[PDB]
Amino acid sequence: GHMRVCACHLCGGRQDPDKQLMCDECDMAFHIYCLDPPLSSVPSEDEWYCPECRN
Ligand SMILES: [Zn+2]
Ligand SMILES: [Zn+2]
Repeated sequence: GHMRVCACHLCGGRQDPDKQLMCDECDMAFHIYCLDPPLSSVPSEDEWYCPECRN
């Protein structure tokens, strides 16, 4: 298989993969700290929808 780049949609960085969430609709990655407002911790739950897709 191939590796996806998964850069943060907001900042363009790949740092702190442990602090990134992937949107289960649009498949884009986000740092929790790049969201406006930021999420404080990576939720233990494996489902997540970005601000665009949740609405
Ligand atoms: Zn970011
Ligand atoms: Zn999304």
